[PDB]
Formats: sequence, C-alpha cells, structure tokens
Amino acid sequence: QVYMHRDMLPEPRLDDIERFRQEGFYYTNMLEAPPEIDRVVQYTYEIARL
Amino acid sequence: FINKRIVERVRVGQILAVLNRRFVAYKGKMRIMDITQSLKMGTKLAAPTV
Repeated sequence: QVYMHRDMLPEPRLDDIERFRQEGFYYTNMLEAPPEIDRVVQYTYEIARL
Repeated sequence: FINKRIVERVRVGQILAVLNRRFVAYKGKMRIMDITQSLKMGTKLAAPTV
C-alpha cells in the first residue's frame, strides 16, 4: 500500500511561540486509513507502456 | 528500324519540350536511415499486436 500523492508540507499559524512549543507538532508520510476506491487509479506495467 | 525516338532533328522552340517528367525530392533537413538490421529476437514492443 504505497501510493503517490501531491500533498504539501504543513505550515502552522504560529500566533504564539510558547503555546506552539508546549504542544507537539510534526508531519508524517504514513497515513491513517487507505484511500477510497474511486480516488485511486491502478497502474500496471502493461498500461504504462501503452 | 528501332521504333524508338533516339535522335530527332528538332527546332529550338522544342528544345525544352521534354520537361514532362514529374519528380519528388526530400528537403535538406530529412534523414533516410536503415532499419532492417534492427530485427532481433530479444526485442519487445510497447503496444503488442494482435
């Protein structure tokens, strides 16, 4: 279950330095649940040569 | 007797009357390559035939 997507790196609002520092913010490329059927297209070797 | 117009005494009005042969010619940018030496068994094609 290795996909390719166009997602951006998150940039927080940073309205306070100390409040943002007390919480823990980070970003992954590992997602929670896999995407739906109608939003993924399947690619083979054969359809890529075509 | 040959029945072939080899030598004809013609006037100078019809010296350029033989210009009736159509010709086609390629431009100076085109290339004409040899492809019949590229027929080997271990070569696959991207979109397969019937």
